[PDB]
Order: sequence, then structure tokens, then C-alpha cells
Amino acid sequence: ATCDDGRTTANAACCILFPILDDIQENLFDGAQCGEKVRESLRLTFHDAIGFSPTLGGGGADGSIIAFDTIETNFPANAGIDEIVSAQKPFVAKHNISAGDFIQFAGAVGVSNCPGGVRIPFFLGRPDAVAASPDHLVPEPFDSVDSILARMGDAGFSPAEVVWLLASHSIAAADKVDPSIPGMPFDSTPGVFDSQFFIETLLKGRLFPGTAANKGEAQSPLQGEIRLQSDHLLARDPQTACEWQSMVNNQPKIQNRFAATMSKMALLGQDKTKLIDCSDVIPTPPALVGAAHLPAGFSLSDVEQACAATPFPALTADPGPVTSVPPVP
Ligand code: HEM
Ligand SMILES: [Ca+2]
Ligand SMILES: [Ca+2]
Repeated sequence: ATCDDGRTTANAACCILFPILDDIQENLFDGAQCGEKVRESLRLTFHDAIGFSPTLGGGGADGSIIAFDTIETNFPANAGIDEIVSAQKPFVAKHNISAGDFIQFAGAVGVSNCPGGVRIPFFLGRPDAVAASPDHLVPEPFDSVDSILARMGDAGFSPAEVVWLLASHSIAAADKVDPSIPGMPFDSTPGVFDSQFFIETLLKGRLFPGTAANKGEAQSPLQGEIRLQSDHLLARDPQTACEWQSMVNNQPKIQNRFAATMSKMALLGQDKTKLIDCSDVIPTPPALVGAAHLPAGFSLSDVEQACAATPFPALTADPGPVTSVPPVP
């Protein structure tokens, strides 16, 4: 099919997505930047979709977190999610797209803004949300590895898939984990979708980045960087450690596994065969910037070898003394 200006798309239905693309790039993503709203939008795709259980209920990737926002944004596990829900609501109302479609579309478009990012498949046609998600379906950073893997598994994700989805934390920061110091990222490159998150979580912890250890927080190897306890444990757990370590300096795998598993997550509670493939609408992301490295002042001795099958790859450290991670703008 073709759109008004002759651009090819596999289905004519996808043409309605282009004005939505332009509007969000300009008015949600601050001129197609990989910034705060991109990160919050990626996070929202998860908080919307993970509200899904074959036995416990929830319609999954159905836009319920927007359509029933007063209920869902008040779940303890959804702390801080109100701001991005509130920012996205006018776009949903203004455009001719369901809330479930908009959330996943905004996430895929956002990721395409990030250097090293990957194009996530996108399907159009999710119905309006039917009911609010049940509470207690969103994993929390203080949950045990077994609890987290059981909840994600109930939703349909294997431990390896949990690792692949956690590539999202390569472009991520926290406001609620430690309320005193908002905007500390989970890796040293929160604006670059790269392997630094998997490297840095495997380093021996050194400090608590604020003035307090908070619930759900582990020791961080870097000042200005925050480490979730869930990430700390998943990096090292036998169920996940070899998968975690394999992401290190493996950009093609990070991209490929993230795209595939995000697509699967965006379809929770949905039937892809009743939807329309509009993947070709998502822009090509900019290429990776920077390279895999240990932070400056670190050596391979700082790695906590958790994978038994294979040793950590022999990365080199950035030059100079150990430095802090600047807060995200
Ligand atoms: C599997 C268990 C997970 C846990 C326990 C977890 C936990 C967290 C926490 C505590 C935050 C910080 C919230 C705050 O204080 O502001 C966060 C941020 C974030 N999460 Fe995860 N997460 C998980 C999985 C995922 C998945 C599957 C995605 C996929 C899209 C994702 C995407 C993000 C993003 C992009 C941010 C950054 C938000 C921002 O920069 O504003 N997370 N996560
Ligand atoms: Ca939902
Ligand atoms: Ca990064």
C-alpha cells in the first residue's frame, strides 16, 4: 500500500500512524530525543502489559493503565507512573488510536530515538480497555528473584526473556526508589541503548549513592548511579547469570532479543492475527555511540563472576580515575 506522499507501507491502515508519529516526536519526545519522556514511555509499556495472568486476570497490553488511571496509578508498584500517563492522555484523546495501541506505539517510537536502539515490531488494532488491571501483578525491585521470575513466567516470559527485557534498564533512571535524589540512572549511559547496564550491574558494589539505602536498592559501583536489588540479584542468580553475562559487549543480541521480547510483551492479552502489522512505520534508530567498557578506575578484578559456564569477557577500562555518573537532565 502507499500513503498520501507515496511512501510504502505493508498495510494501508498504517498510514494513520504517521501524523501521530510526528506529533509525539515533537510534543512528547522533545524533538525526537532519547530523553525523560522516552524512558517513561518505555517503562509504561511494561506497567500496562504486565497486568496479565491466565488465572489472576488482567487484559495485558490493553491501555488499562490510562483508561483506569485512578485505580492503576495508585497501586504501590506503579509509584511515579502517574506523570507519563498524564502526559500521554491528551495524545490518545486527540488521535484516533486506542490507549493500548498508543502506549506501545509511543514506546517503540521512543526507543527508535536512542543511539544503539532497535526497531520494535508494532501491531495496530488493540480494542479499548475493558477493565482495570488487578493489583499485585507488577514486579517490584525488592521482590526475590524467584518471586520476580514466577510473576514474569506466569505472564509468559522465561528467565532469559526477563534478562532480554531488562535491556530497557540501559536507558533508565529512578525517581521513586530514592525520592531525595531523583533521576539517577541504572547505567552510566542512560541516553545510549547499550551493554553498560549488564556490565555495571556485574561489578562489585561500592557505595549507596544517596544518603540512604532504600527499599529495593542494592550497593552501586558508581556514585550517581543507582542499582536495583532485583537487577543485582538477577545478574548473579543461576537461573539468569549466564544469559545476563552474554549481553555484555553483544550489541546485536541486545537489540535482537529486546525487539523480539518487546513485541511479545506488547501483545499480552492480544491475538496478533486479529491485528495489523505496522512495524515498517517505526523509524530506524541512530547507530550505537561509544563502546563496551569497564568504568574508569575499574579492572576485571571488580567483576563478580556469576556465570559458571563462561568467564566474563576481557573488557578494558575507560582511562582515568573513577568518576561519578551525572544525573539525567
Ligand atoms: C522485571 C522486573 C522489573 C523491575 C523490578 C523493575 C523496576 C524498576 C524501578 C524500581 C524503576 C524506577 C522507578 C522509579 O523509582 O522512578 C524502573 C525504571 C524503568 N523501567 Fe524497570 N523494572 C522491571 C522490568 C522492566 C521491564 C520489563 C521494562 C521494559 C520496558 C522496564 C523499563 C523501565 C524503564 C525504561 C525505566 C526508566 C524510567 C525512567 O527513566 O523514567 N523495566 N524499573
Ligand atoms: Ca494493562
Ligand atoms: Ca545505557
